[PDB]
Amino acid sequence: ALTAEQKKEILGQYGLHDTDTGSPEAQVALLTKRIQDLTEHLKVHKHDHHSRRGLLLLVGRRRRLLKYVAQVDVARYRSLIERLGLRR
Amino acid sequence: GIRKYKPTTPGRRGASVSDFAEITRSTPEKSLVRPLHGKGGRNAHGRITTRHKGGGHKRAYRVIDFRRHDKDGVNAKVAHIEYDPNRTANIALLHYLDGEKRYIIAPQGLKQGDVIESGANADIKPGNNLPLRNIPAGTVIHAVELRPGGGAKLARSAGVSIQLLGKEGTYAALRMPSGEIRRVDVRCRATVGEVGNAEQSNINWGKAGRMRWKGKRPTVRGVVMNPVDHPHGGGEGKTSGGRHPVSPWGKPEGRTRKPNKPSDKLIVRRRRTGK
Amino acid sequence: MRPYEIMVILDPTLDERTVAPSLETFLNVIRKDGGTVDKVDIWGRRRLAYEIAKHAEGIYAVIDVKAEPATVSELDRQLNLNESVLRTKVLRTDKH
Amino acid sequence: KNVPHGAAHIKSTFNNTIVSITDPQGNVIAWASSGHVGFKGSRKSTPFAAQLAAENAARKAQEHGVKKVDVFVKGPGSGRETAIRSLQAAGLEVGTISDVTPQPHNGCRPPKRRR
Amino acid sequence: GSVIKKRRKRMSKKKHRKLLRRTRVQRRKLGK
Amino acid sequence: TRKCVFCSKKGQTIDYKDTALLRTYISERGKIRARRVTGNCVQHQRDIAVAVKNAREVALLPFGS
RNA sequence: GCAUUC
RNA sequence: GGGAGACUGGAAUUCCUGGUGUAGCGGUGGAAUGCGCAGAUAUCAGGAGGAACACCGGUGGCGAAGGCGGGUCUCUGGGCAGUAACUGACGCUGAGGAGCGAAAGCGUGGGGAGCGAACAGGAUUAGAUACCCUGGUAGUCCACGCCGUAAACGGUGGGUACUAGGUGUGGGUUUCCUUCCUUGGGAUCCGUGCCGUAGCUAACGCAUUAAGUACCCCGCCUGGGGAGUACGGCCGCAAGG
Ligand SMILES: [Mg+2]
Ligand SMILES: [Mg+2]
Ligand SMILES: [Mg+2]
Ligand SMILES: [Mg+2]
Ligand SMILES: [Mg+2]
Ligand SMILES: [Mg+2]
Ligand SMILES: [Mg+2]
Ligand SMILES: [Mg+2]
Ligand SMILES: [Mg+2]
Ligand SMILES: [Mg+2]
Ligand SMILES: [Mg+2]
Ligand SMILES: [Mg+2]
Ligand SMILES: [Mg+2]
Ligand SMILES: [Mg+2]
Ligand SMILES: [Mg+2]
Ligand SMILES: [Mg+2]
Ligand SMILES: [Mg+2]
Ligand SMILES: [Mg+2]
Ligand SMILES: [Mg+2]
Ligand SMILES: [Mg+2]
Ligand SMILES: [Mg+2]
Ligand SMILES: [Mg+2]
Ligand SMILES: [Mg+2]
Ligand SMILES: [Mg+2]
Ligand SMILES: [Mg+2]
Ligand SMILES: [Mg+2]
Ligand SMILES: [Mg+2]
Ligand SMILES: [Mg+2]
Ligand SMILES: [Mg+2]
Ligand SMILES: [Mg+2]
Ligand SMILES: [Mg+2]
Ligand SMILES: [Mg+2]
Ligand SMILES: [Zn+2]
Repeated sequence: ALTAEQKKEILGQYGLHDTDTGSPEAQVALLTKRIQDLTEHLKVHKHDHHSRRGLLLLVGRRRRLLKYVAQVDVARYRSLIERLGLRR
Repeated sequence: GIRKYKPTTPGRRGASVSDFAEITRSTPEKSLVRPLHGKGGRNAHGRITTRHKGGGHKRAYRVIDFRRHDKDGVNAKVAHIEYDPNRTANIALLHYLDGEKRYIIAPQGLKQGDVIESGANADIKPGNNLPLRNIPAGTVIHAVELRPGGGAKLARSAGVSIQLLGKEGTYAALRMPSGEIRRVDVRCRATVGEVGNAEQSNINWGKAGRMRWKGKRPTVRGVVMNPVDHPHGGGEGKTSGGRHPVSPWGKPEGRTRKPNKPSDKLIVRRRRTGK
Repeated sequence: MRPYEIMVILDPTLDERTVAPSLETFLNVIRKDGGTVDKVDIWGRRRLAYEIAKHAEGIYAVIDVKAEPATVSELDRQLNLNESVLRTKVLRTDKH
Repeated sequence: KNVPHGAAHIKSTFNNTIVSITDPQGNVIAWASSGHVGFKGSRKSTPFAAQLAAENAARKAQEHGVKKVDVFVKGPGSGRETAIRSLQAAGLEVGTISDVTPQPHNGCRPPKRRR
Repeated sequence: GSVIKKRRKRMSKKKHRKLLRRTRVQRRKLGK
Repeated sequence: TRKCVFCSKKGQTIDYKDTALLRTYISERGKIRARRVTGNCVQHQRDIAVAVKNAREVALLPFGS
């Protein structure tokens, strides 16, 4: 899980305004962190299938949020992809 | 690990080779190398006394430290892990803070840059060598002396290890890789850990020629010789030998440990067969 | 840095006057590592509810430390390698 | 040999009863079993057969001078009370009755159910 | 429902498995 | 049925140190008493049971006296 | 304990 | 007791070593094979080793399902309530597809105490390829793969709204009665049980955790056998799916 500190840092960079925690950009950035860290975990624990199911749920959520951003404003979509290092 | 070959040829199908992953340097220490030459299984009389030997790749001897007794307190760092032709285990080059360089059997998990120490005060960490007296019971050890000062003799092959079962008086009880339980003097030295390269046993050599590279000559079965050559020899067509199995010199298949050896007093029980 | 409470049972053949020094050295690992060693309560010789390593009694010590997980696991490993330590028990003393 | 005070170990199972009299140090001084009192087969699991076995061991213990005994009973048989009574009647004092049937804390798999 | 229904299927399956046992090597040699 | 003494405002903390507290909740056979007998709530019964098990391992309590 | 069939 | 890794605890079974000590032990409905008399069983002490975790422990908790219970530590997934700070329909379902998926089984390497297909004897019987007894190998355990089935069941697909109540129990909030004792009582949110209306059902029964009243999407059925078989194909080391 992300601590308050790590969350504040991520939100300060990707939130569209101060106090913003709900925008897709903020959420996708929080999801990306969580996913990275959980990927690191699953490199060590290959057989932790239950936590990997949690990973797949986070992946699915991020995909849908990104699909929303592309539907609303493709420019914010491309900015978000490149700024996070995502492929798609 | 093990790397499996692709079946591009009949000779390579099924064969595998070590991945040599732990190996850090490809060349030995010049100052620790001595010459070696093939014997072909022949003794001082020039007679073959061990059959099926000869024709293998030329190899050089790396001087291995099996005593590790004149460096108590002088720490060393693992400089390299490298391949040794003369044994199944890999070897680790140690740089002592003395500036002395020595080779030791590489224990399991020992990586480049690790710090190794010797003597009574040493930590119980893989590669550390200390008297059994100072090694707590239950630990896994290798390269154990039989007599104090005699040099490591037991548990030296890749992947093997000895379990120190307990201490009573002057003796420690050890379980050998074979499973036999035997007593040794607590003054005898041992190295903490298992021996590395434990995957080597899984290698499929694949073809006759690769054993020839390793110096093994073909083994002819007794039953296909003539009576003059072997007790199993003779008979029209295929036979099972025509008598109870014996060596080429007629000895039957039985126990061959000499009765009433002095070491019988140190052996608690022999290995179990067919467990 | 997490709070940890460590219970140690030491050889009854030891003397209690020398117990406290020997634990303090064993605890330096933490102080060199950046954590704190607060309280080293040493209970006296008590009767064990059952024999441990042929001992009917032993010396109980409770050590409260704040340190990194890695450093406390290093401490425990050294403790269990020491001949005079019979049994250790580390408990994380904070929510979850 | 002589020993004033001892222990009686009584193992009563669904097939037999085995009483052994011992020093406090655990060395057996006398023993008797339902087969030793001449019962064979299923007859040796009855409480009457436990009575005779306890009596016979008690007599053999009096020979070695045992006066008072603490009894340790185990097993699920029907010759436990009978055996305590027969020890008393054969002239032994019974101090403590303690039950020490070995109970696993979830250990070895029991043999399969009979049907 | 009635176990009768299960019993009918049971028999057919069992006989098929037994047939597969008896023909195992034949099916390999004829499938090559 | 009876109330859970640990839910009260006076309720003592449950620690594997406290041999005398834990003695209340083990039988003379040394066995952990059923919650239906003790009146503890589910959460505090778990605490007691775990505390007892830890106490046994550090030999502050017996394995079946 | 054992007790198939019409 | 959601998952994963590491270390570790005690009881018990078995074996080993050594006391004490004999002639029985073991097993059944009743016996016999069996183990003993070359020193068993029993009892005491020490040692080895593997597997499962008594009490707590429940028609209780957690998990999508399969499932999950000795302790500790490390890493990690989900859920619920309160507050409305934030985004502003971003929702639901999902043909194909992908992943997970009890037990048995399969591959390679370890381990193997107990249990135990096959396999031996003994007994029972007309026979006894069984039930019962004595033994006993794969396997059961671990590491990494494969397999992809179960009455994998609530024999009840997922989402949402509505439609008398009563009464247990698990996890939160809150108001009153006040000792402020607190299983005091109320309200409220989220689980999990039992009983019961209306309504539904061939009946049995279900009944706010629907099998009721409705809307959205998927899967599936179309008399019993032949047959979840043949052929073809795909997947699998094989079994086979
Ligand atoms: Mg010469
Ligand atoms: Mg040869
Ligand atoms: Mg080599
Ligand atoms: Mg080979
Ligand atoms: Mg040959
Ligand atoms: Mg010839
Ligand atoms: Mg000849
Ligand atoms: Mg011929
Ligand atoms: Mg061999
Ligand atoms: Mg708690
Ligand atoms: Mg007929
Ligand atoms: Mg594992
Ligand atoms: Mg004996
Ligand atoms: Mg015995
Ligand atoms: Mg879907
Ligand atoms: Mg589908
Ligand atoms: Mg399995
Ligand atoms: Mg097979
Ligand atoms: Mg297998
Ligand atoms: Mg195997
Ligand atoms: Mg059987
Ligand atoms: Mg799979
Ligand atoms: Mg199916
Ligand atoms: Mg199920
Ligand atoms: Mg179904
Ligand atoms: Mg529905
Ligand atoms: Mg409810
Ligand atoms: Mg109802
Ligand atoms: Mg219906
Ligand atoms: Mg059909
Ligand atoms: Mg088919
Ligand atoms: Mg086909
Ligand atoms: Zn409570």
